[PDB]
Amino acid sequence: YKLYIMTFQNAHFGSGTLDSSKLTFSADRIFSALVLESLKMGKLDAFLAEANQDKFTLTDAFPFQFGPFLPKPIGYPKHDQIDQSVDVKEVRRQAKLSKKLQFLALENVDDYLNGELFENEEHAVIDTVTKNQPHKDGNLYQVATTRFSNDTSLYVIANESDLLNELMSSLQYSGLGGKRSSGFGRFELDIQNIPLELSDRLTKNHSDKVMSLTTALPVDADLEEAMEDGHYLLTKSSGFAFSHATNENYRKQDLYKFASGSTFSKTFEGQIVDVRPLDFPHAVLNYAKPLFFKL
Amino acid sequence: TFAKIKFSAQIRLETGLHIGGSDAFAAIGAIASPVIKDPITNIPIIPGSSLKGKMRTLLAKVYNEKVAEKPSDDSDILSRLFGNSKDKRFKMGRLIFRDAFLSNADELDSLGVRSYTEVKFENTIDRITAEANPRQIERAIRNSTFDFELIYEITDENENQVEEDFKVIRDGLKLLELDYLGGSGSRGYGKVAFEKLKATTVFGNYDVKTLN
Amino acid sequence: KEKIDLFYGALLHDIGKVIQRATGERKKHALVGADWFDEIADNQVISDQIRYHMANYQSDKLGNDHLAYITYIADNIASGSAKIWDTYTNQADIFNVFGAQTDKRYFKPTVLNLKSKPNFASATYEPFSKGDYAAIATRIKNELAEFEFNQAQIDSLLNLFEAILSFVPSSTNSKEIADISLAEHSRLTAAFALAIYDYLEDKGRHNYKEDLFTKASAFYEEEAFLLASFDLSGIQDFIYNIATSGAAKQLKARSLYLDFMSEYIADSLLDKLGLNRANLLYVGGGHAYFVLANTEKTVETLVQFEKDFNQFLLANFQTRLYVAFGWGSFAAKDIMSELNSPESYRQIYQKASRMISEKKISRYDYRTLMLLNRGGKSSERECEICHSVENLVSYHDQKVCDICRGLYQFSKEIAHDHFIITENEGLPIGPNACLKGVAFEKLSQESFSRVYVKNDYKAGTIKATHVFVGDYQCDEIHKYAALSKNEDGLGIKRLAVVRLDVDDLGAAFMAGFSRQGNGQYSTLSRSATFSRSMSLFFKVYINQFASDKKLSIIYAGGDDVFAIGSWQDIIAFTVELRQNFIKWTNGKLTLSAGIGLFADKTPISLMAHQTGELEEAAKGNEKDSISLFSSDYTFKFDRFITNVYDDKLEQIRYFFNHQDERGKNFIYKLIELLRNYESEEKMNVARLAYYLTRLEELTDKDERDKFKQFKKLFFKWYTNNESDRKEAELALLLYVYEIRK
Ligand SMILES: Nc1ncnc2c1ncn2[C@@H]1O[C@H](COP(=O)(O)OP(=O)(O)OP(=O)(O)O)[C@@H](O)[C@H]1O
Repeated sequence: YKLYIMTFQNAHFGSGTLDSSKLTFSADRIFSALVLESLKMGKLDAFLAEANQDKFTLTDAFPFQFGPFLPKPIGYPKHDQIDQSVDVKEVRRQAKLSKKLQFLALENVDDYLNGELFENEEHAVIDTVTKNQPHKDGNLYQVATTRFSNDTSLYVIANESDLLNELMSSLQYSGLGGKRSSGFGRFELDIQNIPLELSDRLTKNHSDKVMSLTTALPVDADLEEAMEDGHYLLTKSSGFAFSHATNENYRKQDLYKFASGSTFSKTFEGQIVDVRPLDFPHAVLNYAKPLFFKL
Repeated sequence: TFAKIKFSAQIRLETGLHIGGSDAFAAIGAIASPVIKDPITNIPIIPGSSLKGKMRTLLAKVYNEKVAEKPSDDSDILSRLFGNSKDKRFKMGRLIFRDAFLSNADELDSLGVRSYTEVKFENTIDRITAEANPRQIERAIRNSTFDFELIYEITDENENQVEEDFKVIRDGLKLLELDYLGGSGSRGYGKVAFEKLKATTVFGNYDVKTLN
Repeated sequence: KEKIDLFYGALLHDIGKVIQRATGERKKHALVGADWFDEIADNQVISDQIRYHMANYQSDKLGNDHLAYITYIADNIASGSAKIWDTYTNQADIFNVFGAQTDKRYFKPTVLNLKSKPNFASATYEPFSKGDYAAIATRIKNELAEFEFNQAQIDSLLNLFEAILSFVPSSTNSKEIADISLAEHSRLTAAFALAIYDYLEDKGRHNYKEDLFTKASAFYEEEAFLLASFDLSGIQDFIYNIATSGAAKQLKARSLYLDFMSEYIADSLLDKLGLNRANLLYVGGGHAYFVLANTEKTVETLVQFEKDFNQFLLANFQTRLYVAFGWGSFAAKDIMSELNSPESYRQIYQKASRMISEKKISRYDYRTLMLLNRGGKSSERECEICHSVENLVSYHDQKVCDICRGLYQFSKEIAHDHFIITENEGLPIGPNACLKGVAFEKLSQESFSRVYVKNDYKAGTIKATHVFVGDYQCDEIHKYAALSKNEDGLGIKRLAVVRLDVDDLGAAFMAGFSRQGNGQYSTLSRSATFSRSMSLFFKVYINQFASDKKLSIIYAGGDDVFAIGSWQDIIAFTVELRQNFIKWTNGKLTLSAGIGLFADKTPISLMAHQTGELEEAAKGNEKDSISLFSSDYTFKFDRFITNVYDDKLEQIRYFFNHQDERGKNFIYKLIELLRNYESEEKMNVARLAYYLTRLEELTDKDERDKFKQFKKLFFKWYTNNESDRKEAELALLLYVYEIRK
């Protein structure tokens, strides 16, 4: 499998509320875009039977600035791995920056566990604008933008085949998150040849102090042993559904999954949960497959 | 069946206009009407939301079938080009804009200019006294190009009014050239001109029909 | 019976020291308060504990197991005389033994009142402390008479003991033991007196050591104490979250919903275990510490309480509200006797802090997590307030749910001074308890009661444990931009948002008292009075300085606050409040903030979120910095008043004011000329010398001293240093907004 490289600028990626926005984005945001364009193109009965093929998976948002970036491990270092806090004045001034850290570089994935505390590089500044609506007198909303600079890209790793190359190629001329009606979500698809020789520790078999990402959800069956002696971080993601027959826009059920970079100790399974409020002619399904890293 | 029709053109400003934004933002003083720009570089960029609310307003008065009382409800023959929250036959439209940036900086610096925007002095008469409220505004420069992107796509299922939709987009872009664009254009500040109006297909499914 | 009277013995064990200062009696501090309390009251059990304590022995009127022997072990934990003749010092300074050694400071035993002026410590007061003070014992007289000592009247004594005795020293001995106040010495030792009685009772042991515990060296080495602490998360995210612009009225009521939640933790947990309010050590904002005992029955109490306190917080809320406990056993020898290294004192807090960072990232578990991922709701109309669909009702125009339902009614209820804790009527804050106000008419009162500003001239039949929270408000929230205009016409429809947050508080807190190898500087009472003295200024003293100004404090605490209102005085009041904290600490603890201006009628979800990034961006230099509008004016915080506000702001209010109106547009070319600075430096200097000389001949030449003082200062403030040009640029920008509209 290969990987896709794309960048964003002057876009919008909300989180929780329409007026609020963040830098990265969840993993289920990409999967919800390929299904919408499959019915419009003419292959709805072909993309549904491809995502549930086990070997086909997706990733979350990862920055790309002169090298790939990886999230920090949750829980590391522990109380014994970290150095002894002899002087509390010199430890509290550097331990707070590790909690607010976003992502780590590709050359610091092996030295962070031995003792390395530094400030993360600033990706982009948060910019916001304002609009209104004349001929109404009674509407004033606030929206934000994600204007990236200093060469900031958000690559994605998927399973390259003879059908995926024709699906995500037309996505750059559309939108992905934020105000799509204005033109927030366009990117530039860039393909290469030989992937990175360093980030090749992705497997789904053994479980020897691994770490699952992509903000996946564990299976409903095995959970007592997988969650035991582990860590996670609950998030928040909800919203209305996409349909054309219903005239009420029902609110979908929330799916408080985990976060990226959560360490565990047992191989998960990764199933497909069905979320249906009342009734819909289509089918709302969740993806987010876990990906383990050897660390 | 499914393709992306891109109308690559160059918006040449024949007259300096003005676009308002947030108070005390993208500048240093909340006076002389601060023009919104780019948060990274000092390039007066134009937002894509101004072209969505202006092109649809001027379109609902030449090709409509219902009294335009509120957006997403005025008629139906033109609501499929932007969006509609009440109708359920279609979710959004078939036109996507983009924040055009000033790409005329490759040759503007050779002439030797100071700033990209200037301050204009205006006032008004209260019809009973002399000069009333000596205000001031901020305008941009003319003879500047912009990279405008007009993406058009078909929904395959409703592939029957393709030729009917081409005469509407061409008429909407031509009518915009004969009217102001932005803000405070009643005195003669807007009036743009879509220079080099050409179309291309970057996909491989639908051939090029017309050019202008 | 045997336990209710024990709580009063640890509070009045040194009450005779105050009477000894006024009335000339040379005998013993343990004998003055014994005979004085027996005259007003009439009890025999408490008369034996106050009588003998130190240098008295007295093996009479006792059997084998009497509640009078555990009062000596708990008294030595808070610490580190016979006839009196002189006084060394009168309440030593706490900040003086913290950090470096500067000028000597001396407090004054005044009256803790909101309307009274604070007693700043300085070298003006007499350090000899003459034995008099006819006002320290006059107040305590009628309030002590007629008072039943039972279970229902056990918490009302603590609300008065610290009302005027907060500036009274306890056991003035040399310099190491002198800064411990009497209000904090008797309050901290009350919790240790109950932990000893509960440790021997659960393990099956009586007071076999008659007449002075001879096993004092063996008892201090055995771990028989427990340090519990919680960390309430979801304060800056649940409160600062809104989707509509018309919901700005319930902003004050929303911040008070989580303020009383932390106070309920220190009430139901202390009463279910079998204790009182002796464990209250700085409660407010989800950060508090509780001392217990290393037993076996008290351990199962906190485990069962945390499983039921988060049960009812799952159906009404989602997952942003969670309380993570943190226990940590320790020994009594870590704060006394040997062990002079700071590692022995910091080891107690590390045993209860490593699990906090682990439990927060491991909240819910099996089965319980499946409650949120059930799937049964089929609603389509949300509330657009708290992003939750539960019990929808129409009151204004949209559909109000259940969480934000009581916030609108509570907004017009904060003005009530007294509160009544009900069961199923009001804002739900606990399992089966609510909270609501009352117009001074108690018609129910089932649980307890919590009030405020209860200090002086308020000690009748109220019966309510007062807290520390603001209450001074103005009128609404979405209208300060319109009332920011006087009569001549100045200012526009804007507002400023500042978030004051003191620094040097989370770090150097446990080992910040080391300065001499003799004293250990590890007494728990030394750290208790350090956080209590600063907690009085960031909450109570804020309402006192709020006079003659229109403001509205939001979320009062000793960490981070939230101010909003007209920007015509917040800018001048933010730097003025810091000047009062430097004199209080003798210039030892820095302070930071973040003044942020936005537009009118803006959503709080992004307005209050962008004003907090200025404090994080100002940490690039060191620890003392602040930002103004954007992220470019990052000075040194204190440098803003010593240069910009000093001469660059005072010597300009009457120089260019005479050239206003007719020449107001002449200042616009000055703030714009300093914009293009990274281009060419040689051209930026020659161009400035042209537009500046034109302001001397065009103006009135009758007064030579009108522009001469402004021309010389403007040339030196611009051509002197690269970083100095930012001071003159910000000073000229603030003068434009002063006179406008
Ligand atoms: N009066 C107090 N008593 C006990 N603990 C307190 C008190 N005030 C604050 N704290 C603790 O301090 C913590 C907050 O630390 P804070 O964020 O202020 O550190 P900081 O000033 O940012 O550190 P640095 O200056 O190194 O950046 C809280 O978790 C709280 O538990």
